[PDB]
Amino acid sequence: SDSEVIENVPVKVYYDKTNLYISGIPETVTVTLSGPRSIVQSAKAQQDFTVYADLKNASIGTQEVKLQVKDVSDRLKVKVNPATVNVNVQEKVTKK
Ligand SMILES: [Cl-]
Repeated sequence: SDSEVIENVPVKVYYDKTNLYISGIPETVTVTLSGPRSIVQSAKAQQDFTVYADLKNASIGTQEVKLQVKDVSDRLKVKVNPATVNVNVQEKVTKK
């Protein structure tokens, strides 16, 4: 078993980009990977996993969101720091 702490991993953010703009998510996070050596090392070398905040079902306003990981081997244990973040989901247009 092997383990790597990877710094400065980008966070993708998914949402209705047509109507909304979302501020507050960090641009990067720290990801910890553990599992079989070959798989941990390939993930570190290629960094082909994806950390994301999915705000597709969010309503306008302030909230919190847990960060997810995809495109990652099923043989790895993964955690993200910070695990959850504050977000501000704003409408691109103003009604005031
Ligand atoms: Cl904000």
